[PDB]
Amino acid sequence: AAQTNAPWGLARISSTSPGTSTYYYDESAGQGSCVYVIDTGIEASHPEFEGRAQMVKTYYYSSRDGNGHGTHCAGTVGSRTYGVAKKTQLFGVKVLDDNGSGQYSTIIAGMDFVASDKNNRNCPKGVVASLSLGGGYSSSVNSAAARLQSSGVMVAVAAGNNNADARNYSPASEPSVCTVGASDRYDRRSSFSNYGSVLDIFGPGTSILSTWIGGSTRSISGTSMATPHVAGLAAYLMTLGKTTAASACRYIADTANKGDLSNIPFGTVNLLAYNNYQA
Ligand SMILES: [Ca+2]
Repeated sequence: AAQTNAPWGLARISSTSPGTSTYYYDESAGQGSCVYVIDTGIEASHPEFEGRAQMVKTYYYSSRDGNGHGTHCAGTVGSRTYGVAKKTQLFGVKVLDDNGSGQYSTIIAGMDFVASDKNNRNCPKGVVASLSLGGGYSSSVNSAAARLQSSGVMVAVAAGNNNADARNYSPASEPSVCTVGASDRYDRRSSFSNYGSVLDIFGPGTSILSTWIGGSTRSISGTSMATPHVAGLAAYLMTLGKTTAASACRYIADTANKGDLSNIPFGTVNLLAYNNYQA
């Protein structure tokens, strides 16, 4: 399949080189997989999700997204226009309030919820979670991310936007989940992106157009935008039978565009997520 005039990030993820604007992907499109977005929730009624999004959990007075952030991420994973996996099922877990904040304890409870809740969902092709959130190092938070992963969910988490070493951040510093840095459309590291030996991969994170609340769209930036590219790419590859939750991050790093990014600090990976689709 070919989506012309795609958002740049989508075109990039299916290209060996920057500067193109068509997104190419197998038409299976992540059908039969599931992605959890653990964030400020999802405006499920957005036309762009076409019935494939649902809220399954909130820790606050409402499950609606009063912020927009989680809706944006969700649209990058799986909306028809702005998403990588255009046919995946989307599950929203609201651990952050409408100011985009959440206590560590709620975030942890949210991760354990998904690790049980995937047993209540239909996802023959596999299960992914996109965690675009971040805070100072906590072994409790890391540990929660490690359980989510070990239960059989491909876990992808934002490196963080501090332009610093991600070792000091959770769940970014957890070794067993996929930590995701942000790149821009000229193949440079995003200026806010964290870096470090703990990163596994880079996705598109600067000027990323996707869904927003009130049924609209906007462009915004962050490792939180890059993360759903990788989360959607895993779901897509899993429905293709190419990989599993347990080895997805590894597979994505093996098949990445290598050595193509600029401003990558010595000792951080120079890997850019890539779907290897032969159209
Ligand atoms: Ca990691």
